[PDB]
Amino acid sequence: VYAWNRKRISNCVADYSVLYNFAPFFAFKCYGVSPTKLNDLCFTNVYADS
Amino acid sequence: FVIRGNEVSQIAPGQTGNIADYNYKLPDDFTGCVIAWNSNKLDSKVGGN
Amino acid sequence: PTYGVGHQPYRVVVLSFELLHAPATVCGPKKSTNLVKNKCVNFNFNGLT
Ligand SMILES: *[C@@H]1O[C@H](CO)[C@@H](O)[C@H](O)[C@H]1NC(C)=O
Repeated sequence: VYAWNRKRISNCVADYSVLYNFAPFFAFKCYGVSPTKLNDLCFTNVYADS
Repeated sequence: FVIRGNEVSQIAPGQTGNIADYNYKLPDDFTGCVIAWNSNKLDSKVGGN
Repeated sequence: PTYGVGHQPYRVVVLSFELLHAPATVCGPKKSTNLVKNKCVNFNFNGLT
């Protein structure tokens, strides 16, 4: 957590409904947007911190 | 019914997905209750259920 | 059973309720008192207070 891994995601087509097949998590917490509508709107860059 | 644990949030008014669009859809003016509980020991088989 | 939680099976019961438009058939435990007319009283009629 002191050296959290940041990865830039750009120039691709995202399908967030595939994400539920990757990890066993209950909910998909979101501030600003909704997990239902994330396939509709689209963004410039997506930054994944781990 | 029986649903996977990451899809219980789809059982709500105003939600769409796989199950909320193809299997079980709730109305937006819903007046009711949704009860969910883990049943891994009753619905889990080591060879796959 | 070796799957992580969130992929484990869950059991869901959805209780859909029908509001009071017909005469009521499902009413829980509450004893009904005698009817009092021509007096300013508090009244409860099938959940309507
Ligand atoms: C993760 O990668 C390994 C090796 O490529 C594979 O066996 C495993 O199924 C993958 N798991 C997921 C959830 O993609």
